[PDB]
Amino acid sequence: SCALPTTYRWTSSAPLAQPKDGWVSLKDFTHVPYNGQHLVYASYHDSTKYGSMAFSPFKHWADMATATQTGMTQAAVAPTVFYFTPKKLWFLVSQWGSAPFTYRTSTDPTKVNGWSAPQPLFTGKVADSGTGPIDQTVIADDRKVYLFFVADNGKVYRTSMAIGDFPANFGTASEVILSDTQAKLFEAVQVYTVAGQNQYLMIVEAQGTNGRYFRSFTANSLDGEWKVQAGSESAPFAGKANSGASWTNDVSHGDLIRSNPDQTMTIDPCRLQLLYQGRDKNKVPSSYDLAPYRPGLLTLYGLGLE
Ligand SMILES: OC[C@@H]1O[C@H](O)[C@H](O)[C@H]1O
Ligand SMILES: [Ca+2]
Repeated sequence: SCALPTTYRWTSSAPLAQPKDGWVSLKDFTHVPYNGQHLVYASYHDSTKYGSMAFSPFKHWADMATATQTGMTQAAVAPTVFYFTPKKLWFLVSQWGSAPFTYRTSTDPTKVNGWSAPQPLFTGKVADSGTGPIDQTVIADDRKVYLFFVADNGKVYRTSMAIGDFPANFGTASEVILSDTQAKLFEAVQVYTVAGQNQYLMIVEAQGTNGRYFRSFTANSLDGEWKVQAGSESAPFAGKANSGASWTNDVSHGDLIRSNPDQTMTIDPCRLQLLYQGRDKNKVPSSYDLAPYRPGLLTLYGLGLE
């Protein structure tokens, strides 16, 4: 195995795709390996609203730029895709619409518009938030399925249910598991099982002075306490300080590359890669919702002598 490093260093791709005509951005990526291919769902923004989409399955990252971009006719903003092995079904979890978070199911997750009708997955609210719950992820161990989310408010939230109950509405309850400034625990929480390392990894997007960046935390169990791993802007999990990305100062909402598509959200720490959203650092400010986000890929450096 390969331990997660003390100090992260990455190289970056160029932007991996441009939005198709009529869209301004591609955002909030979720990726699974599927039949030897990359399967990516994402949010998009057009001139006026958010929606969701998938890319046609593609073998190589080089392929992403020409993959077909298909909008979902019932939006599934900020999606999470995985296979739930105890039901033999694929899940797509997302925000807004009929409930704060919803789930939908499929036997073939590549059917962009083939998912079941959305059902409530979470019906809670939280305090001191202008957005409410956003940016969920879902992850399980052998005992429970957990929902983690954020709220643009400096807090990370968690709820859970017994594994044998999933899927169902988690309900209204949630607990604060991490609390800091709004900037430090802002958006885009993700949680993973670290293969061969007997631990769990969380990343959370923060607003830095130089751009968006990710902060990492580790825990010994999904119901355990999270402790910071790489939390400063100058020595982050991933950010301008260590991304190797020349084109973007932001390293923002996406997904680590998972080694298998199931509910454990497993990553291979020997092949650590981040599918992120970035934006041209030289494009003058405009509204956030019109920001020209694009996919990018970070790949961790190999070990070296220095
Ligand atoms: O893309 C819509 C929202 O903005 C941010 O990318 C956030 O993470 C997501 O909820
Ligand atoms: Ca997400």
